[PDB]
Amino acid sequence: FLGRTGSSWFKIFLFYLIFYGCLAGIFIGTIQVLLLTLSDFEPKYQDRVAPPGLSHAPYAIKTEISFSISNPKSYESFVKSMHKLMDLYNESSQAGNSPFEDCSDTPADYIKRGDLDDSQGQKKACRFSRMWLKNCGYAEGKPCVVAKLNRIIGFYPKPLKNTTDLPEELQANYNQYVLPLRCAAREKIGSIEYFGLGGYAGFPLQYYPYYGKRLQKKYLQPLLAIQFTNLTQNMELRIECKVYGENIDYSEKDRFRGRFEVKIEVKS
Amino acid sequence: LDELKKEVSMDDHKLSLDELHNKYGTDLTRGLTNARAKEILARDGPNSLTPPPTTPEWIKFCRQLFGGFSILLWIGAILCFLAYGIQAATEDEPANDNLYLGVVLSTVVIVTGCFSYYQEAKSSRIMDSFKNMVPQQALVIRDGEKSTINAEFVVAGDLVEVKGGDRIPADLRIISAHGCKVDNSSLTGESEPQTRSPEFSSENPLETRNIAFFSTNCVEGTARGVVVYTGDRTVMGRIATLASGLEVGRTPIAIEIEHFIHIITGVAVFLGVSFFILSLILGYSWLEAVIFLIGIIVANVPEGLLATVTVCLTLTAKRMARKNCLVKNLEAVETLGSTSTICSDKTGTLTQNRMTVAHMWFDNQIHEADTTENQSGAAFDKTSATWSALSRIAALCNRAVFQAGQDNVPILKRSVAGDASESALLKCIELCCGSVQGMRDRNPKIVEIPFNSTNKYQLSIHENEKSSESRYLLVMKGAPERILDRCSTILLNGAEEPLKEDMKEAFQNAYLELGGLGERVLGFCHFALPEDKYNEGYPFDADEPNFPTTDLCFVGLMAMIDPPRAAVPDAVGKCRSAGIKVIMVTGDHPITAKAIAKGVGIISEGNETIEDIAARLNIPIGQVNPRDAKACVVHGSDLKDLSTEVLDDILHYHTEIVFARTSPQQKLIIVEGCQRQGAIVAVTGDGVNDSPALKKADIGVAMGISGSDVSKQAADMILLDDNFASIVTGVEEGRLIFDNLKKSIAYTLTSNIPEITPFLVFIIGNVPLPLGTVTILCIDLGTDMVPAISLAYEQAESDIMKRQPRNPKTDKLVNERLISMAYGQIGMIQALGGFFSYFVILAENGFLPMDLIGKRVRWDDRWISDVEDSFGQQWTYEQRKIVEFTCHTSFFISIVVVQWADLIICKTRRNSIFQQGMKNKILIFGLFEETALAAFLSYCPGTDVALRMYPLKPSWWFCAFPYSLIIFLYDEMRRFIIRRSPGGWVEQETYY
Amino acid sequence: EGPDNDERFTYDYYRLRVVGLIVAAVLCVIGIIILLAGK
Ligand SMILES: *[C@@H]1O[C@H](CO)[C@@H](O[C@@H]2O[C@H](CO)[C@@H](O)[C@H](O)[C@H]2NC(C)=O)[C@H](O)[C@H]1NC(C)=O
Ligand SMILES: CC(C)CCC[C@@H](C)[C@H]1CC[C@H]2[C@@H]3CC=C4C[C@@H](O)CC[C@]4(C)[C@H]3CC[C@]12C
Ligand SMILES: *[C@@H]1O[C@H](CO)[C@@H](O)[C@H](O)[C@H]1NC(C)=O
Ligand SMILES: [K+]
Ligand SMILES: [Mg+2]
Ligand SMILES: [Tl+]
Ligand SMILES: [Tl+]
Repeated sequence: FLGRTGSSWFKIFLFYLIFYGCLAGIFIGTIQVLLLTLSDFEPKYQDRVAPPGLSHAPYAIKTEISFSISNPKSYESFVKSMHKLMDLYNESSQAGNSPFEDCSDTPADYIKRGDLDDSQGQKKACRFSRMWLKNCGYAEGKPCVVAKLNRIIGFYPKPLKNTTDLPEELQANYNQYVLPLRCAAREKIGSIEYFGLGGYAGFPLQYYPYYGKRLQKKYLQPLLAIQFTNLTQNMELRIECKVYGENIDYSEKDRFRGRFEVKIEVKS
Repeated sequence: LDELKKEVSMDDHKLSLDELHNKYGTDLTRGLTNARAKEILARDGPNSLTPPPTTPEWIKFCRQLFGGFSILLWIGAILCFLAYGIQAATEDEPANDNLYLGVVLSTVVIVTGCFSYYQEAKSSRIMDSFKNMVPQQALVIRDGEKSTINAEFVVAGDLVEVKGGDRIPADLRIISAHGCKVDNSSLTGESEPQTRSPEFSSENPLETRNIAFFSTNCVEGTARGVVVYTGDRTVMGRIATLASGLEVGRTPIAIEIEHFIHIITGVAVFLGVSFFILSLILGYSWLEAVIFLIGIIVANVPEGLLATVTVCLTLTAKRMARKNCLVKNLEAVETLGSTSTICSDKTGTLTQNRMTVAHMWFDNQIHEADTTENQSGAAFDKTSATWSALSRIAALCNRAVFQAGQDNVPILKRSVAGDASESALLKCIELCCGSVQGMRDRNPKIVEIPFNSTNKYQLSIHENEKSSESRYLLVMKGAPERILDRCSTILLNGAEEPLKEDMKEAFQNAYLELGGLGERVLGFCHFALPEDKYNEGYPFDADEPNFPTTDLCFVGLMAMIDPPRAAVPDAVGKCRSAGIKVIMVTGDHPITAKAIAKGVGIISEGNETIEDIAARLNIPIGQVNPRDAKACVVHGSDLKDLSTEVLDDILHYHTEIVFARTSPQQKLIIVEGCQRQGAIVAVTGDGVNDSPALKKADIGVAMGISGSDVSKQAADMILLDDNFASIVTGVEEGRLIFDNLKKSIAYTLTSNIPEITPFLVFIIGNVPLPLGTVTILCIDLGTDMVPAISLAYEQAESDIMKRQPRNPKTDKLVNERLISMAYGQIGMIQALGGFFSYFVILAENGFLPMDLIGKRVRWDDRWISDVEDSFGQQWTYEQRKIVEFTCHTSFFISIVVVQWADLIICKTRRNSIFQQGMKNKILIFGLFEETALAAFLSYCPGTDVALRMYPLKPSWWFCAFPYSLIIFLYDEMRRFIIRRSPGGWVEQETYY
Repeated sequence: EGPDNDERFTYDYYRLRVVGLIVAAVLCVIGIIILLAGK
């Protein structure tokens, strides 16, 4: 033929069949032992998610949400993702004492449901009403963005203490139980309005620590609705929403490390 | 074009002096007119040689920039700029990826260009050396007056004059001469002075006395002649053009390189476009379809391989430089290993090029002297009183002297003023009797008759050094038979005795044997003149026989020859044991050529020519079956009337071939004949008459000390110490580097698979990219470099000089067996070890292997800063990318770890590491430096930006260890099978 | 610890780099030693 005879062509096939078969069987074996060394409830390493990311619902083309108020299908793209998220926070999804629980309607302290063990059933998560998100189809004019803190197993988000000076200096400082979120731009051509649990501009600490998908399915993380009823129009406004805390940090590279990058433009 | 120049020349030495003048419109006495000479100048053109048109270095460099790998790397470099252009227009990408990767790849092409350019070097100044043989000026007779003119202004027809010490300015017809002798070594390779006279003495113009040639010099006397040829039209000017004009051609090693380039280029374009369409079918945007292709290019092309080859060659050439063997062309480092036929000059190559005493006949006994340079033999006789009598004649009846200031150099190497035979005798006595000058001071010469054409003897009368005599001793030497007709007694073991027919017959026997050995034989005799008949003041007349020259006492015979170099016989046998055919090709006479052939082992004992059979059986040569003769001796005059097909039959039908009295073109023809049969041929030589053959040879080797400038220009290799044993070393080195290149190539190729497979699974699996493009270049250009080079220092696995020369048609540098092992077996195991570490990193950070399938869509989505892992955690864009790049880093390090084992297995093709050992210090160096480089690239701060290399946790380093070990075991088991059964299965499938 | 389990999300990449570079250097020196056993 090309290389060899039929007899040789066969033998080279019988070899590579057994050979690659063995190699596949060995590869699988090493994957088995790897998995055997891992927990079902907690990942081996968590230093790469460490400082929590802050992500929002409006799917930004490039950290930007520009549209026209005087146009219907101009914002119907951002309403798709906005709906996708809030559709999960339905009351019909949170039914019965299992696996949900009614928690303080005001920001409270942490809740420990034991260890990362299966020695108990599904760890009961705090309910969250999308109805706590006042004012927010969504904002056809002047968007109503929804913030979110990235989930990390066993992470206890710790707010800053009012020992020294603060950006939003001491205003509504629920020091003990709220992780604040203050959006900014100089360039003050807007109108910041925050909505959340208990009416505070933060995340209620009663939703922590997260016990993971395996130990807490259907779990709901707290949301923080933000509305920009800015009196300006037809210009790119670089708005940055920042979260503050002891366990919260940022990076010049990762522009989502505990903060937002939104470029709103109501070009109408 | 040069087929005309490969033919024997035609001449006009047969014409009379007068007749020759009519042909050139010339005067025998007055010479040309100033006006007629200038007319002929403009007519024929200058008496000069024009160098052939060369290829500029520009085109030579750029021709390498387009050879398979460079072509693919160019397509990659441009395709980078393509994707970059498409980006800069569509979505403003502030990145530098495609732009920088395009710059990097273009640089890789340029630098790789320098390496191949350095390897494909051609240092040739043939025509320049020939031009150096034309004198600046010549002496001509114009308008009846002699004047010096620019030699280029010399034309056919003018009257030229030459004298001892000057170069022949052009081909001349001798019309007048006085004691003129010439050095025709340019045409023959033999430096013994040849007389020139107006008389025609041979039909063959290269042998007649009435022609003098350009490229030669007058050694003594004076001559006048008419110019018959000028410039390019001279006999050796044509040889110049032939030699300088010959197409170089591709080396065996070069052909091998291009061959695997085709193979690897083939699989590259195959998988390249095979997966380019496979991606579009899967619905991949052309934006991405090209990005994957660039990666495929980088994965398939072994970026550092061609440069490795060059470095391995260079390092092998450095070792040979350290044995006095200079390599002018890097590729010639290997040709000697692939050589199946050596065509060797005799004089100054196989031989020392110096008349040396070989045997002596005295006391009715043949004695042998030591002919070797360094005198590696033993003594023959010292005791016999006869010896001292013969020794005295050899010293006394000798007019040769050592040049001043030689006392530092060895006797046999020092320059001597005199003819070759007298120098030989001088050096013979000086060696075994001490200072000859002393013997010539103790015995003052009073009268002598120098060797005469008519007398055929030379005699001398000396004052006997003996005090009790202080009388007159007569000594003489000459033609053995002439000396015999002048002897009455023979000095036997001390005492004289009558010359009976018995001893006279033993003389003839001794004389015939020595002459049969191709040796020049001389007779020696002396006579103690009677005291009473010769007073202490008796005057001797040299002009008229004033003393007896008959009834003298015969002392002995001495024989001499230009002997082989000490190492030559043994080197010839070694070449022949390695299955290399050795042919002699010489301008010298057949009797001498044949005798040295037997001396060095070109013709082995018992082997006969058709002429030998005929003489032994006493029958006509036509009655001899030529197939009964494995040896042959072909004279150039017969070679001339043979067609190439008939030359091919001679080459095919004889194992032991001697081509004697060959011209320079004839040497070229013999070389081409050998090549025509498909053989790789080496030429060894030292003369300008070797230049065409040396050029045409696959590898030409010139002698460094004895070699002429031309020969060393025409060669690929120079033996700087004239050590012929270096050929044996060269062939051995050549074979070793050929095997080691295979090892180094397999090693380099093996790591291509773990660079290809990640890109494929990226498409077919939709998982995060396991390894990056930059990461690949860190391997092929970084870590693999020193290890790959180090394989060039591997010792032989067996006695390589015991095997036959490779068949260049069947035995390739890269074959299917190499690809099967490197791509199909070992590289495949490396790929898995890479993937394993990849799955380990991701799974330990929260992304278990199961959830990875079909996630790249969301993984690469820059706007999703919340991807969910297996444990329900959310990752931003840059966070997961850090883990991904950490995966690139550990996959990279996994390659390094699996290359550890590969380096050790590529060490040997057959033998076990437990047999070959770990005595390669460069290899071990490679292991340490490779690992140091990898660690540095991972842990050095800032490398995460420039190369996207991230720090690895200690446990990460050990992921591929079980795969590294399986490689070592697998290959060790496999080679154990090879050795345990030379049959073929494992052998014919995987044996590189 | 409980709410004070910050060490769980921390890794000393600084020490690892220091050690990694020490090792790389020493492997580089060791290599020179073995190579220079004859040049
Ligand atoms: C989650 O809540 C949303 C609230 O808008 C539900 O949307 C409803 O969709 C139905 C049918 O398309 C409409 O008739 C209603 O007007 C919507 N709102 C309400 C309050 O009922 C959505 O269907 C819910 N999703 C799930 C899975 O239950
Ligand atoms: C990533 C995976 C799926 C690709 C696997 C590719 C396999 C099938 C390839 C890789 C190397 C290949 C072999 C390389 C060498 C030879 C020897 C030659 O004389 C005949 C073909 C043969 C035997 C090839 C057959 C196919 C082969 C085994
Ligand atoms: C939000 O909606 C409420 C009614 O639910 C209305 O009273 C109020 O004006 C709205 N706020 C703004 C800022 O438009
Ligand atoms: K050559
Ligand atoms: Mg010679
Ligand atoms: Tl490569
Ligand atoms: Tl490679």
